[PDB]
Amino acid sequence: GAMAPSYRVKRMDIAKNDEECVVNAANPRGLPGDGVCKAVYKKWPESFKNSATPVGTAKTVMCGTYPVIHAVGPNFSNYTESEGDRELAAAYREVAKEVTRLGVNSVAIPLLSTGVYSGGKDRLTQSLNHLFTAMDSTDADVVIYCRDKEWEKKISEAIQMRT
Ligand SMILES: CC1=NN(c2ccccc2)C(=O)C1
Ligand SMILES: [Cl-]
Ligand SMILES: [Cl-]
Repeated sequence: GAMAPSYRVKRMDIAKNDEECVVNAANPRGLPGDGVCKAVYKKWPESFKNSATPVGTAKTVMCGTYPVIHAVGPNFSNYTESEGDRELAAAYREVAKEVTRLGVNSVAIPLLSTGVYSGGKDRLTQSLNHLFTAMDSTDADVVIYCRDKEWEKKISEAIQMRT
């Protein structure tokens, strides 16, 4: 574990992370996809060998020795708010089991089911709170990646408000 496990947020491409593993915002089919998934595909394409996995699950594939945890959040265009909420919580719980299993001291993570899978709604608080519920029991350093200046500020405020 990390000596003093922490949460941090950075506004930059998760493909440039400084952590021991990365969480992909994957599609269920293991396709290159869009947004974070496409950035992950360019940096670690070898990790998309047999990465297909159902909604609400995570599947780790090694790129060399670097673990890529493919986490499948729901696309809120297809799910009810209720069922989508359940699957989004579940995907983060599966990320926490994989981070623990791998024995990493740090993990790079995006906010699942924001952007293209958001169903046109602001889900920063919903996705971040499910991330916290899953990762709070882990002792890895968690570095949350985002691309929007206002989301960076709101994620930073949410981390500090619990400290
Ligand atoms: C920046 C981001 N804005 N959003 C977003 C999406 C729909 C409505 C409002 C906000 C994201 O998912 C990431
Ligand atoms: Cl960047
Ligand atoms: Cl963002």
